Amino acid sequence: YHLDTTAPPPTNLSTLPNNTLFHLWRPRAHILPAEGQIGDPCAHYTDPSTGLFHVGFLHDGDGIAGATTANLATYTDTSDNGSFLIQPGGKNDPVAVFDGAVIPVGVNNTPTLLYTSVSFLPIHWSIPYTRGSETQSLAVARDGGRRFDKLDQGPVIADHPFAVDVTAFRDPFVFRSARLDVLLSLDEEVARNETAVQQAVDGWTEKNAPWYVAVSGGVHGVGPAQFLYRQNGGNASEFQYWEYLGEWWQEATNSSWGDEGTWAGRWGFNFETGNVLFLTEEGHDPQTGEVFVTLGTEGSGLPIVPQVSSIHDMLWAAGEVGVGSEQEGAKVEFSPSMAGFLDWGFSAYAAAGKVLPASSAVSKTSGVEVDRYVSFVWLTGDQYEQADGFPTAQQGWTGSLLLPRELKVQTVENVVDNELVREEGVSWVVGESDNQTATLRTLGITIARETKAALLANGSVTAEEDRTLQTAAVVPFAQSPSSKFFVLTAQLEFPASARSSPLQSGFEILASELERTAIYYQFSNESLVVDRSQTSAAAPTNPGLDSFTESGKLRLFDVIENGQEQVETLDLTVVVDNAVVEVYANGRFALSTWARSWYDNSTQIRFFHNGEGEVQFRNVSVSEGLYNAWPER
Repeated sequence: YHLDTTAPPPTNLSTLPNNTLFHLWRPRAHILPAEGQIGDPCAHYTDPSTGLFHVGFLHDGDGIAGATTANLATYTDTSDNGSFLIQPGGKNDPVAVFDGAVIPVGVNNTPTLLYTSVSFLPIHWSIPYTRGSETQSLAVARDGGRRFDKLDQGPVIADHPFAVDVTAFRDPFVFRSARLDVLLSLDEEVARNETAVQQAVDGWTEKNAPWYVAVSGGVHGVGPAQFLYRQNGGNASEFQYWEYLGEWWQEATNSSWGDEGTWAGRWGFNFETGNVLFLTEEGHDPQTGEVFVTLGTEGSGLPIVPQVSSIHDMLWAAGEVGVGSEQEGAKVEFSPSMAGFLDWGFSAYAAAGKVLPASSAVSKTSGVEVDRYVSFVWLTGDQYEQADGFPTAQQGWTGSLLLPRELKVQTVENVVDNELVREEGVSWVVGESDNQTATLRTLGITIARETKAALLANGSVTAEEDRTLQTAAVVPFAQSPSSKFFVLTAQLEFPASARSSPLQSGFEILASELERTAIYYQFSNESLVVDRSQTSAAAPTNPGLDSFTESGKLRLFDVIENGQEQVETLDLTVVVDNAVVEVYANGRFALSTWARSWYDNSTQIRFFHNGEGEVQFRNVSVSEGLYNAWPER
């Protein structure tokens, strides 16, 4: 048998020769290794010397591999044979190398990696923690960052907090903060009043501020948490000793944001890959930005099945930092005011981002004058290794990162101040209001501009005529793409009467007679849904190809656009990069998943409406082709 994707798939894909399915579902514009599997992205940094942006990710469970870009569009591997930067087998990491982050100017004034060095396995929140399993070690970049050499000494943080029964102690993330420096330098009482505090913040200078470190995990019998450290005594030149500032953020076991965990999953049993951001309405600022945190939480249904995390939520939260309460606890504490999802995809997790300086070679070329925060989300290829026999040897690779995303403070103006806005435990805060119309503030999520530009650069453009649907129907576009590489954009406008309706409106993509993937909005539970029940003709006999429904919550607010009140427009941008499908909505929503369609002919796109209520499609268009993200492979 020789692969022919115009003919029915074999009953069992797992019987095919290795690498047979290599190109079938592989993306062309996404970050992934030349072959093999990719894990958590990590260790990103803008090299001060060259201005180039370095990207990192775990690879084949045998270390951290890397790549570089000068425009945040195309990438180049640091080296061949896996492009590894650092691998296990040292004295601090005899068993494995986990996530880490980089300080651009560290030891010997060069990029310094602070990563989790592993000495014992297994490690899981649902079983006893082996003392010394995870420590934080140092490594220094060499040969242009094409390699990270471990410093010849033991870990700089050789143990978890004293006598604390941690569930996990890994994934160090480094950052600077004016608010934290101020809170820790001022008296405990002068740091009580925000007035005095804000004054010191104004004169704060980053150039010589100390580095903070957030380590993720939890505490057995108590709950997930983030452990905060900082260069000892706040000395920017101290890289050896890191004073522990306490559990700056913790939540009770498996508790969740809001009374019914509706908008931000659950805090779960353990916190992973914590990122600390300082956002503004334009980008990233450690002096004036609001505190935002992205993280993955590990969850489980009851009863618990030891060593299995059934749920992997990719969350985000915003809030404020204050000096600790009257206790012998953390010196500073993070208090969430709102929380949500960075990506609602089941397989989306372990986001690892970094500040991308306006001084970066990337930003100078594109002309960006402000500092940005770019986040890279992981899309596990095999349901976190819980897949029911996915044909891995046949594919020859596993997983991918999602498109680079710019994170900032997004505002939604002219929102009618009603129940929809006032709900408790939500993903937004009321910026201002007169009880009639308010401005909302939330986490903004968009494809990094350079990447979005590159995606449409040389693509053929085919627009569709505005259309309205009232009766149930599936209407094929006038001209569908003939490949599985395209960007679909569209705006859906709904009448107020649709909120209380069983309405479902959207599109069907990657479709033919034997396959289809449905993407639609639903008011019943205010969610964007990706129905993959009919996505792959090969899925029925290969359970390895997950087909369950994916979905995310997205509320469309009542707003005033032209003196008239209308239900907010649903602005979609679906990027299909072969099987990798990313659904973006209103600059504040993202849902990614795998759509492993089989036939070459399944490229049809159709308008979809279930006859419940009515929808108005406008500015619908398709850009086909995308682009090659790895020109030199």
